[PDB]
Amino acid sequence: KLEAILSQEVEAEIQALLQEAEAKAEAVKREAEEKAKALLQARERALEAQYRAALRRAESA
Amino acid sequence: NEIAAQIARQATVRPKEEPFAVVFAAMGITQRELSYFIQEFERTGALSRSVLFLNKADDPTIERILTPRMALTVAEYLAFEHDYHVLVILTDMTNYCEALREIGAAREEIPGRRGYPGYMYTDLATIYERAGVVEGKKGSVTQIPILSMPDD
Repeated sequence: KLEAILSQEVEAEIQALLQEAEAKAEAVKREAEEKAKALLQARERALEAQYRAALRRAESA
Repeated sequence: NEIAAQIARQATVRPKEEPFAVVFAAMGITQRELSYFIQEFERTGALSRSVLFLNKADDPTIERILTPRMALTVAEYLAFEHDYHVLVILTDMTNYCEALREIGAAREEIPGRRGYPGYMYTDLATIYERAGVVEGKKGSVTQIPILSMPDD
């Protein structure tokens, strides 16, 4: 019967929204993980420089 | 002088079969500047591959005149007898000139333009002539002289 159609039409949009709102909750997690990697990959590299310099200095000394 | 000191710390001759050395000569500098240059060469380990000549403002004027000649002779020795690529950094040629000019008067010469010694260009030529590839082509003498504009 019609109306039960209208109620089978909402419980459908209200999964579309809940599908859209948990396909961003990953996108946030992806870009946050792809951030942290790069926020620690540059840091890894920095310590080498700050250490490559410090030991050379200590060789010369 | 910051640029001159930075080049002294950093300069190299990227893949050369020849060893590299720096000769750093400062003329008519303050005690503060001398202490700074010393500390810089010692701390960085730039001193290991450098000969440093420091002439103070209150050192004899004749010692200032001899400074660039001590520096160039050391460079030519290292380059020719040891086959090294040597980089010579001379600061400041204008201060060297102020001392050479200072004595020209006591020497009895008629002054030239701007009060300078009449011989300005043929003394200065004795310093700029001393550079280039050395015999054997294993070494060379390169110069980076600092020329400050008096009154800009």
